[PDB]
Amino acid sequence: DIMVPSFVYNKLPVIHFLQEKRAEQKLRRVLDETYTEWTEELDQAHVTDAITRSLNI
Amino acid sequence: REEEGLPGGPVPRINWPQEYSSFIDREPVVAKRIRYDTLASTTLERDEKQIES
Repeated sequence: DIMVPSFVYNKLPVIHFLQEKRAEQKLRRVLDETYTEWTEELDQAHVTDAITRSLNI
Repeated sequence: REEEGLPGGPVPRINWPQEYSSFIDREPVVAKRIRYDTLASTTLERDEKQIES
């Protein structure tokens, strides 16, 4: 009735703060893993050059 | 270019009367005329619907 409730009450703030920090850490890790991917595709100039070779020009 | 009927293929800025006169033996320059003329008589375009597909 008295002791355990008082100690739980004393615990509450630190746990709340630590859990808030943990959530912010999760969000930060989520953000840090985002990178914009740039893909390289075969230049069409080579395709045009090959077309010329097929044209036998 | 297709509303004036102008030839699709690209055309270099050349004066063959000068090229004929500039060179020594005809065969090299003679061959040059064939390539560019052949190039100018073709349309270098593709069906982008299939390419996109």
